[PDB]
Amino acid sequence: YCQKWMWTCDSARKCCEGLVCRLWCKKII
Repeated sequence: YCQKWMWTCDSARKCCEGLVCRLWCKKII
């Protein structure tokens, strides 16, 4: 499964919905 909340995230990895792939899967609007 994609990167969950508070997970890692490269320059453009594959995170889950509701998350931002800015270094780390930031769970915020």
